[PDB]
Amino acid sequence: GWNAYIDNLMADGTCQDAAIVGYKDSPSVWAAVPGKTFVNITPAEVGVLVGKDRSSGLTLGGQKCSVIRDSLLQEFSMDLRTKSAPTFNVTVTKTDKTLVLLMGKGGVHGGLINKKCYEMASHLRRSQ
Repeated sequence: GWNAYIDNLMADGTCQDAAIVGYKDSPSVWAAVPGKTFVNITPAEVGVLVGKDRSSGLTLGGQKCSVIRDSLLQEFSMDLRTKSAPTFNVTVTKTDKTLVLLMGKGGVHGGLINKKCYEMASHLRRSQ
């Protein structure tokens, strides 16, 4: 399920990819945008995102990214940029059970992507 939250995240047209991914015990994509990138996120990739090691970029659905700000286990958020060709702002926010991921279209503020991701995760915490 969880397609409602994807639809909402994608509705204003500023973003090109979004996903909800469970990370407890057996990580899995609960919902994502078909034919994009996040839908291909692997449990191993999730493992890196939530791993205790915050030193060692990373990949999301195979797509190489650069970590720009990491507070995921702290904001409970992470800001990234896709590694290039035009690059895109990506934000990952961590709820009690899920990772919420959001990728902006070219020329969209990383702050907007972060805000949209942050608030959605906040919304999701209210029912978890």
